[PDB]
Amino acid sequence: GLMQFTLPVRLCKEIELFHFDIGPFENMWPGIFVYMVHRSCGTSCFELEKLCRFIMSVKKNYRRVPYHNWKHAVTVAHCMYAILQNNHTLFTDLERKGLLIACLCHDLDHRGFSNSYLQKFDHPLAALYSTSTMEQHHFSQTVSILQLEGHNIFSTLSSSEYEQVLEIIRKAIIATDLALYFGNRKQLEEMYQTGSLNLNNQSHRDRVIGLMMTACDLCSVTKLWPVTKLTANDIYAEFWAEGDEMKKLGIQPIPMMDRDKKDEVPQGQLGFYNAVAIPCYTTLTQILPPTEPLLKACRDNLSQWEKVIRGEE
Ligand SMILES: CN1Cc2c([nH]c3c(Cl)ccc(O)c23)C1=O
Ligand SMILES: [Mg+2]
Ligand SMILES: [Zn+2]
Repeated sequence: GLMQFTLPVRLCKEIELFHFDIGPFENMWPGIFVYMVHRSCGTSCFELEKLCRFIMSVKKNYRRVPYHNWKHAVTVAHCMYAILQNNHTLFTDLERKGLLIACLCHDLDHRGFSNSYLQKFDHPLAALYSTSTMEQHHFSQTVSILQLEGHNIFSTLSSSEYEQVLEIIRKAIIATDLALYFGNRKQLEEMYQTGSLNLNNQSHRDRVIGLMMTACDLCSVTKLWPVTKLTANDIYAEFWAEGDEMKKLGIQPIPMMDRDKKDEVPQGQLGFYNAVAIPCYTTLTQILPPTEPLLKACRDNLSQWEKVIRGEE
């Protein structure tokens, strides 16, 4: 009960900032997640024995892929932690519990391939889940791990609170399907602008939590330029592997995914910042003003990609 996780001074201070990098020491990442749960939720939210067993089973079920790996899971959970801490009174006890777990689990058992590649391959998962293919798999994997003996971190919730938190986690993980982000944000934009946005309306909260999930999932674009630039290499390593597998199916990949067309990456990054990232953090900043630093950091990185294109780096 009286056992707190503490971090070294530099981490204890920087972990509170949106642009925190969790570092190259993998063995510190579980401790960083428990620290965030304890400050975001309470030291009582989870039995520490069960939480530690849950974390380590989640870690084991992430693969050794360049980007969609255990470091991504903890990075996305940290961004959610920073949003929740800067918006203290907007979220319920159940939501703070559910969303940190949702972020840690959101890419469980990812193979480094898009929903599109699974469908063109004719992967069994594409027959089981016709849309949000990987995301329905990630939620399925989450439920499987929660049902391992000694892994049910929610066991002390009432029956209805248990059902509520599993439903928060399901919607949160489905929302990480970028195909669903475009319509979700358009609707949030209209609701904000016509002044109909109402956070006591459950359908409205769902939408806002979905946008938070997109914002945390993309948070690699909100780091200091050296982190953003080095993470983009990991992202493109999966894209080019997927491109290679498209060529093996006799399909020319989009140029972004073709490792023979690396010169076109910086222009591809600009489209992504302008079509996805900037609009995502703009709507997020409008709805939750204290998340402005994510939008500012994203604009700074857009400007760094413009310099890469102009040949200034
Ligand atoms: C963090 N992110 C994810 C992502 C980046 N760039 C992308 C492009 Cl060009 C197309 C489709 C994507 O899902 C992405 C990136 O840096
Ligand atoms: Mg995903
Ligand atoms: Zn992700």
